[PDB]
Amino acid sequence: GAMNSSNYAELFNNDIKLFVDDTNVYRVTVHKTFEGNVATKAINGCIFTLNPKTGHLFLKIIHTSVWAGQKRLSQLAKWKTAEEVSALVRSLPKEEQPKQIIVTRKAMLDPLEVHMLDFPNIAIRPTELRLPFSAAMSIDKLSDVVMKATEPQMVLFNIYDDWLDRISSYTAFSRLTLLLRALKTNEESAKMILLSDPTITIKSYHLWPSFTDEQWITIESQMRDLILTEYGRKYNV
Amino acid sequence: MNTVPFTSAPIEVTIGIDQYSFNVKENQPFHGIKDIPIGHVHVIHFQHADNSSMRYGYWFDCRMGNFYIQYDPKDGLYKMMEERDGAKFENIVHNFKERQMMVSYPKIDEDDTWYNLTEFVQMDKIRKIVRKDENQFSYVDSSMTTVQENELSDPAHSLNYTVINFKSREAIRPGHEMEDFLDKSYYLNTVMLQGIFKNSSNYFGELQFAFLNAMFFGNYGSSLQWHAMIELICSSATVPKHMLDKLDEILYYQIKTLPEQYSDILLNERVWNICLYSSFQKNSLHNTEKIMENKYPELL
Ligand SMILES: ClCCn1ccnc1
Ligand SMILES: ClCCn1ccnc1
Repeated sequence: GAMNSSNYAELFNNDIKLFVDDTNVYRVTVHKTFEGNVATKAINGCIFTLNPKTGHLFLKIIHTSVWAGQKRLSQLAKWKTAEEVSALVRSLPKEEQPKQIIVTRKAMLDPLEVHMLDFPNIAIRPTELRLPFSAAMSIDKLSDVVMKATEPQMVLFNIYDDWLDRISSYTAFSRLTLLLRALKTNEESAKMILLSDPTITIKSYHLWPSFTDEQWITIESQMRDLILTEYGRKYNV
Repeated sequence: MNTVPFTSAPIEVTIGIDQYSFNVKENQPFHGIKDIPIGHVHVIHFQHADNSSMRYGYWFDCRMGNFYIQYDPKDGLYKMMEERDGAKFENIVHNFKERQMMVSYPKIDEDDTWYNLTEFVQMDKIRKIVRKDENQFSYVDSSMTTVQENELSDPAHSLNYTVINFKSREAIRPGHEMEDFLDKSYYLNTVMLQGIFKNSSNYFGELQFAFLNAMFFGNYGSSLQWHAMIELICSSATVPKHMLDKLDEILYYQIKTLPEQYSDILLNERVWNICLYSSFQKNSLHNTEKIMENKYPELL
């Protein structure tokens, strides 16, 4: 059924699973027209499909041309997400196909179930976790590839860099969700924390800086402080 | 006008005949029901006074044979049987008519209720949903499950309604996933009407039979089927106008006949609110919407 804090270690077992987050598929800027009405302008989006055990992220870039001449775009976006996830599964070798797909938003359940009818043994599940994957577009290298795209494109990433050489997938996922939650809560301060020290760089082949084990502890504490600081600012605590 | 002779009434029982009902006392001198209108299917149904468990009954058409009811004390139920000797059956019916041991089917002349509830119901189609080929009449009870319920357990005692499942490969053409899920017209018109039922009369007949089994026996799977067949039409953007107009009439008479105090268990809030207020056909069922809003405004 649904995925929550009781069954959290299930994310790191040996059954292949993917999270699908659709919050950045249909993105718009809202603006006034010459006549003083309001209109939207779409910008490129992306589907965020992540294996939490391995860090493998299938980033399908959604180019604004897919919306041209279409109606009810917020509805269509869910079905386009489901279509692209289904296509992604069919493209993967049988031994790489997931046994479960966990959607971060319950409105993706029916679209994905209908697109996956051909795969009755792949479970489509919601989650009670509040995951911060909307903040994926705060990772500079991901935002750059999405905005530069001139056509639909699939870009493949490892969102854990080389961390699994040193830490478990449970710890890597916890680090990722802490970083993304911080970027979602206060993007400018989070990036400041991650880049303040010029001597620690992001490799050409990586998304995040090359922190030592001890530096990651410091960084993670600064991220927790940021989240707490922002919570106090929000609620006047 | 036809007649169904009871050999006797050894156990106290409430007897239904179509939308009517009456109580018979233990060992009361009751020998059956006369003046049954020719031209319609009928249902004769039973609820025991000492055990309301298992409402049960028999669908029949007096044009297909001479039928009677005999209490079986081993299986503990009033059983329908066919009498093959026509001269004997006429003789038994006449004597009991002379001794005034029968109730008369109490049809008011103005009253088209039974026709309106059974317009599309045919005995031959009943006998394909309820499979017992050696009899010309069909037994139904409160506990019988449907083929669809069994897939989600004795197959010989099942209600073989047509399976409707909105999230199934039958309902959804590959490549038309969003289209077919949000607009069920394909599934209604190509798969169900052209493909399975052949015409709207057969579809409505099954819909009406499902409603009647839900109402008369409290058969839960029958209620599921009735609502699914309504929802399939209401959730289609393209429906022939004559089907929409006929559906409005069908549903109006069903809602009119439903006992008020069974509305909580016989009506699905989600389906009815969706059908009347959100669906493609939300403005096509004027008569049904009017009676629903006046009789069951709570549900809505
Ligand atoms: Cl190639 C980066 C790892 N990866 C992501 C999706 N498939 C493989
Ligand atoms: Cl009709 C032959 C069976 N029967 C019915 C009532 N009494 C006898």
